[PDB]
Amino acid sequence: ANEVNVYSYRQPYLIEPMLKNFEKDTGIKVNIIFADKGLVDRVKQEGELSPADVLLTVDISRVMEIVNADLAQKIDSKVLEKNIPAQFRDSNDQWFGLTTRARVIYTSKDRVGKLPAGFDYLDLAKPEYKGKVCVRSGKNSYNVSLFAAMIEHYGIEKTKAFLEGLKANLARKPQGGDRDQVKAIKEGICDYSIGNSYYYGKMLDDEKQKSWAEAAIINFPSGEHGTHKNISGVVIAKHSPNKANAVKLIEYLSGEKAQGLYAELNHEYPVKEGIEPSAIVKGWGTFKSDTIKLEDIAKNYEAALKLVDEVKFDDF
Ligand SMILES: [Fe+3]
Repeated sequence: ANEVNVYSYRQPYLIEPMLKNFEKDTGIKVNIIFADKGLVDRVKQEGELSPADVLLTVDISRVMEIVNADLAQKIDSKVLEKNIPAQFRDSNDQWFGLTTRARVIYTSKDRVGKLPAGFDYLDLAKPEYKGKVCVRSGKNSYNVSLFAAMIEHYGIEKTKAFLEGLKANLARKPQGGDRDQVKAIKEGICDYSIGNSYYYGKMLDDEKQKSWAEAAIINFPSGEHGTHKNISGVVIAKHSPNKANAVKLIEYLSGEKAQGLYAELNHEYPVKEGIEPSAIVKGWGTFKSDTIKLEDIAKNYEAALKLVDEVKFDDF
């Protein structure tokens, strides 16, 4: 066959455009399965008979789970070397970042306005925000990786206290995704949410959700450690049965065209130097990105997940 088998943690609407362009431009057929969980364990249990070629991630911690479990292989590509800056790929060539995203704080336009300079994630645990914060499941990987970064910066005790305070301030039982929290802001249920940056652009582009975005302000935390960054990523599976095609896919996704699609269609930040963000994303302005090393986020993921369970974050 002339195919590549993709296991995707990315949502269809945020990856199918790139994959369809890849199919058209290369002639390689994409077979894709989607999930929110269980794909790493699936590759592991499938073992040497796994058909997986490419694992698409939305989180550095998932990437490292795959790589640490010896489920990846090293890819030595001059195309990836050129297209992906070194800070967004494994020094040992087993994973590759394709975009970055910020986990931001959305606020009610009407009831909060823009956050002041210096506002940090930690501030969301302060008693003045009781009943005013919406967050999706604390066990969602975007949240766990944020909390993992917080462990690196503040330690486990202060991060646990933060999670207790954040939980205490929730306006409702964690439910829905990042966009749904912004709907809740629009409807007046909460005044603050945590969510990824690109969703704001997706909502603005959606006729049914632009009113949600219009009721909210995107804020990039500007405390000591700035705004949390994470990546969409990719690994080629250890036993990739269509490895040449897999390499062609990840090389394609790293290229000028696909990076432009990530920027323009997804409102993510491309990794490739020289590729501009969308007009919407540019309009948000710049911000201070956390300088934490991507691997040091992942290092703390399991501890962060344990904290989320300990504080029973999702139990209202
Ligand atoms: Fe996402």
